[PDB]
Amino acid sequence: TLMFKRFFGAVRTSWRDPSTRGAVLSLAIIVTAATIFYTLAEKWSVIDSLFYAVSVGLPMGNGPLSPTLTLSKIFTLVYAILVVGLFVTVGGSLASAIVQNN
Amino acid sequence: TLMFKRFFGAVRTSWRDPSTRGAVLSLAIIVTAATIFYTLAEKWSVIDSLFYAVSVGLPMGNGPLSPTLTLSKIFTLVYAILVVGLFVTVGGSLASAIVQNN
Amino acid sequence: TLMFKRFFGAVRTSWRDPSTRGAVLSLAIIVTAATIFYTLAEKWSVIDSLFYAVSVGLPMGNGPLSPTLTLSKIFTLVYAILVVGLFVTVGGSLASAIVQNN
Amino acid sequence: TLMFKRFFGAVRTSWRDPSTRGAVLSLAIIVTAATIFYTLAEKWSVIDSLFYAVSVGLPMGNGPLSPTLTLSKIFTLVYAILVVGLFVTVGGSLASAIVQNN
Ligand SMILES: CCCCCCCCCCO[C@@H]1O[C@H](CO)[C@@H](O[C@H]2O[C@H](CO)[C@@H](O)[C@H](O)[C@H]2O)[C@H](O)[C@H]1O
Ligand SMILES: CCCCCCCCCCO[C@@H]1O[C@H](CO)[C@@H](O[C@H]2O[C@H](CO)[C@@H](O)[C@H](O)[C@H]2O)[C@H](O)[C@H]1O
Ligand SMILES: [Ca+2]
Ligand SMILES: [Ca+2]
Ligand SMILES: [Ca+2]
Repeated sequence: TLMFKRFFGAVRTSWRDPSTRGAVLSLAIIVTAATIFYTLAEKWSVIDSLFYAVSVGLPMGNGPLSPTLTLSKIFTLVYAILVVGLFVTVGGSLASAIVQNN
Repeated sequence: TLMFKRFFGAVRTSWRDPSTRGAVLSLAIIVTAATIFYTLAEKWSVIDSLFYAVSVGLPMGNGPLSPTLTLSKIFTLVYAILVVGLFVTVGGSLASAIVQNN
Repeated sequence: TLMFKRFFGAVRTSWRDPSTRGAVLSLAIIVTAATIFYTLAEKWSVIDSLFYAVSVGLPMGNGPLSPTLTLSKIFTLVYAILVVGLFVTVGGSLASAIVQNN
Repeated sequence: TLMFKRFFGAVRTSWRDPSTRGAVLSLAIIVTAATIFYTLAEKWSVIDSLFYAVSVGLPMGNGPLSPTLTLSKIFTLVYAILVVGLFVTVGGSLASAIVQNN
């Protein structure tokens, strides 16, 4: 029941481009590296890993999932300061492009 | 006694419009779209279903509530990337409107 | 051992004022209301209430506490949208006032 | 495998300085002061104390951890109003800093 959101959302406002939305490329790489780490450090599934990844850089909220090891705990810190920005402007560009599509 | 807040709040300062507080229009569809999905897919009650919809762009904090299913995990990201922006400019506009209200 | 922060922070950086940090006054008033509601509605203690209040507009996070009543649930939803933007500007002005203190 | 984030990130793009990233200095001192507080009050392991301390500036989300003493509740509000904006301006400068590195 989400075909509306996926297609008329975070694939629709992507095909709307300047140059400082090369930040969505940066986010992809910090998000993917994070997902690769949480799967392997923390033993979680990919979807749970991509959930937690995104959860540390948006107001979303981690569910049960949170790190348990020092290595993942620190990584979350290092990652957390780097992604917080790439999310903030991707959310802003993406938000305007909703109101520009109305 | 929530009256003071609902009435001197999300209704009072909601009626200050430029052209760019049609973000509130964009938001209400997106919060609602999310709430239908959460009620139907996640099985939850309207209030709690809305409570999670509003939680993924705001520093409120989602309840015991977190998505348990994959679609509701996937969807929460796609929705969350888009709304986080829509929540912010609205939130600033309303706050802006409280200060020049006294 | 908070006597450091409270004097060298919360009562330090406020003693610096423009026009727009009348925003502190509105946030002050919003939070006190919110706390009274939670103490009265949600039965929680004055700090537990005051903690949740501040929880909902900044990223910090509420540990155990989440509203259990439909009435307090909506109160947080309405109160959430108002307070968040006031949190931004008071939190931003107050942080710049650290930087102009070093 | 955190090395790629640690070195190709939170030190690699940490060392792009204007005048206005003296906040990173200010961050170090206030994040440190909190961690020392959390280690001492909350009994917690320094890492977990540094996990909570950062959790409250960023969209991270504190693990199972939260202030359970009143003073640590009283401290966290005072410190969250101060440190949030510092995590914001550095969050963007480091964000801008990944994009400028393409
Ligand atoms: C006189 C005014 C003329 C300019 C009109 C306005 C166009 C501005 C271009 C901005 O950048 C564009 O956006 C995409 C990304 O930035 C590129 O897409 C694509 O670019 C390549 C084109 O093949 C593909 O390989 C890539 O996958 C994909 O990013 C595209 O090419 C590139 O130009
Ligand atoms: C009337 C005469 C006035 C004198 C002129 C004053 C302004 C000169 C600006 C020179 O630029 C500098 O370049 C460094 C490159 O980033 C900066 O970081 C430097 O400063 C750090 C602080 O010491 C060093 O530790 C680091 O090595 C180093 O990166 C430094 O802050 C910055 O000022
Ligand atoms: Ca959380
Ligand atoms: Ca939230
Ligand atoms: Ca957080």
